[PDB]
Amino acid sequence: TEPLLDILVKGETRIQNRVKLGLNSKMPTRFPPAVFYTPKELGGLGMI
Amino acid sequence: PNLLFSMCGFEVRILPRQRMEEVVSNDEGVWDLVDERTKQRTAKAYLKV
Amino acid sequence: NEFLDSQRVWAEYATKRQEAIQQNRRLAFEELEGSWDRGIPRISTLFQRDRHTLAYDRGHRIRREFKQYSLERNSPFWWTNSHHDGKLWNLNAYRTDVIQALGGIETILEHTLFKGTGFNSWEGLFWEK
Amino acid sequence: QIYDMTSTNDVEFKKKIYLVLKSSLSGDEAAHKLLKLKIANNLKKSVVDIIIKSSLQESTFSKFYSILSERMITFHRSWQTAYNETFEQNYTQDIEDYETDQLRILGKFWGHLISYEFLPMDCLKIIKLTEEESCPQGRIFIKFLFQELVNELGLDELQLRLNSSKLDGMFPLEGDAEHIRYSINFFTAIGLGLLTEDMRSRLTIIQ
Amino acid sequence: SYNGIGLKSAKGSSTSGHVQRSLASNN
Amino acid sequence: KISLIQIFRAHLWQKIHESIVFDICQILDGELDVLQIESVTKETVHPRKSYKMNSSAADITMESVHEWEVSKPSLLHETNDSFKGLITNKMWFDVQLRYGDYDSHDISRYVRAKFLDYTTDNVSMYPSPTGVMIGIDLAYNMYDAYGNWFNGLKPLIQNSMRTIMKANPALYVLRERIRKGLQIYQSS
Repeated sequence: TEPLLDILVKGETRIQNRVKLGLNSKMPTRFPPAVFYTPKELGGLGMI
Repeated sequence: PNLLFSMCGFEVRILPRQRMEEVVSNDEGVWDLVDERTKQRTAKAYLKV
Repeated sequence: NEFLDSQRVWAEYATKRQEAIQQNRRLAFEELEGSWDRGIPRISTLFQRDRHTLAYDRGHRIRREFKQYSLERNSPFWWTNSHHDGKLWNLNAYRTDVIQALGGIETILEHTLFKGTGFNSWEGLFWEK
Repeated sequence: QIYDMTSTNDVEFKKKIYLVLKSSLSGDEAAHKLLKLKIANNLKKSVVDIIIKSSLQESTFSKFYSILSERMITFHRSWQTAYNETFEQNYTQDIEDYETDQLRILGKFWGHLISYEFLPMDCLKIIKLTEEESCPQGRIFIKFLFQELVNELGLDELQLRLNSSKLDGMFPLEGDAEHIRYSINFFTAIGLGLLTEDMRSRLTIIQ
Repeated sequence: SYNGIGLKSAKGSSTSGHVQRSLASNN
Repeated sequence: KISLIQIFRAHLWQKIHESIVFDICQILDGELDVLQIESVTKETVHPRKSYKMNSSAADITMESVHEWEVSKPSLLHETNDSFKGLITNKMWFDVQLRYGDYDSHDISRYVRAKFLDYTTDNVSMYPSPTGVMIGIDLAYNMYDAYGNWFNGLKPLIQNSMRTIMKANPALYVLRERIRKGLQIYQSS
C-alpha cells in the first residue's frame, strides 16, 4: 500500500512537530534524529 | 483471472498460478496459497490495507 | 511466516504430547523450550498458571470486539487477548539497534549535557522520577 | 609494521550493512541501498555473509532476504558468483555450527533461489549424499532444501530439473549399492519418494 | 528528469521530494 | 532560558571565574622557587570581564627574578618546543570560560583562536604579550591552555588543572545545579 506509507510519513512528522511546537522552534538542525529516537533510558523520547 | 475480496481490514487479490501468464518471485506482502493434497503452491494472494 | 511456523509447531507439539502418553511421563518443559514463542496461539499459553479458569472464558474475542460500545477507550489492541494468545511481537531488539544506528552511546551523549554533570561514566546513572 | 590482530575496519563495515538492512521496508528498498554503496569486489563475498547471518537472527525465514538476493544477482555477475561461492562455503564449512532452527531458514532460503533459477541446478552437484561425506545436520539442510523445491515447482517440474541436472551426489547410478540403499532410505524419510523410481530399478539388478 | 515519477509538489508532502532510480529493478 | 537562569543564578558565572583564578595563583606561589618569580599578582578584574566574550584582559601577572626564556605558543599537551626565541621578564594568565554547543565544543580550537585574536588585537590590553590563556568549557567540563611556556610550568599547570577541574567548589556547585535541574542520580 503506497497511500498508507504517505500517511505514516505525514503522521510521524506531525508528532515530531508537536515536540517542535512545544519548544518555540520548528527548526530542523536544532532537532537531530538523536533527539526523537533515542530510548527513554538515555533521555530521549523513545519514538519508534 | 482476479478474485477480489475485502476481509477485516485486508484487501485481497487471489490470483491462481496457471492464470499468472508468467511466474515471478514476490516480496513478502504476497501469500502463497498451498493445495493440501499436492502441497504445491497453486495461487498467490496479494494483500493491501 | 507466523502461520507456516505455527502449523509445524503444533504438529510438533501434538506428537510430543503423543510421545509422553506412550512413555506415561510428564512433558519435559525444556524439550519444548525451543518453540516457546512459536505458534499462533503461542505454546507458552499451555503452561500458564491460570489456564484452568481461562478455559471457561468463551467468546472472549466477540466480547472484546463489542467493547467499543461499552467504553470510551477501547484499546489500541482489540484483536488479541494476551491471556489467550500470549505476546505476539517482540520489540526489545529494536531498542538496541537504534543506539547503534545513532552511532553508539558515546555519540548520543555528545548531543546531551551529560559531560556537564561531571559523571565519569554513563553506567551507574539510572534516572529520577 | 603494526600487526592487525583486530578487524575494526570490518566491524564498522559489518555494522553499516546491518543498519542498511534494518532501515528498509521492502526487499527492493534494501537492494537499492546496497547497490547505492558501490561495494568493492573483495567485500562482496563478505556482504553476502552479513545478509545470511542476519537472516538467521530473524528466527524465521522471510521473503525479504530472497528478493533482496534476487535483485543482487540480476544486477551484476560478480554478485552471482558471490552467492555461488557462499553456497559452497555454507554447505562445506558452516553446517557444523548451525542449529536446526537455523537450518530450516537456510534450506528454505537456498531452495527459493534454486527453484527460481537464480542459482543453477549445477550448484547442487557439490552436495553429495554418502554415509562418510554427510553431516547429520547436513542431512537436515538437504531436507529443508528439497521441500521448498517441492512446494514452489511441484513434484513433476522438480523431476524434470533433476533429470537435466545430471548430478551424482543425490543420485548414485553407476554402482555402490550401499549408497543406493542409503539414498532411497534418505529421500523417503523426507517424504519424496516418487523421484527414487530410477534407483529401485538399478538396485534389484545388482541383487 | 521528472518523467511522470514523483510528487506534484513537496510542499504538503512533508518530505523533500527526492527521487532516485531503483538500481534493483533493471531486467 | 528559564533553566539556564536557574543553573547560573546569583552571579555563578562570576563566582566560577574568581574561583579558578584564585586556585591558580594559590598554586603558583607555592612553586615560586623553580619559577624564579618576583611575585604573583591577581589583577583588579572588572565584574563584567568574566562574561565579556568581546575582549579580555590579563588575570594573573608574573614578575620574574631573571629574564625568562619562553617558547613559541603551543598547546597544553604539546611534546616539546624551542625555548630560545623570546627573552621576557613578565608573563600573564587569562582564564576564559565558555559554554559549548554540539557544533563548537573543541576547547583546543577555541583557545588557540582566542589567543591568536586577542594578542593581535590592540584593544585587549595584555602586559608583555607572553603568557598562556586557560580556557574551560563549562558545558562539557573540558579545559585547555595555549600560550608561551618557559620551563616547568607545562607539567605543573596540567597537574594543577587536573586537580582544579576535580577540586573546585564553584565548578562543583555548577555541577550540582545541573544535576538538580536534570534530576539524575548515580547508583552503586
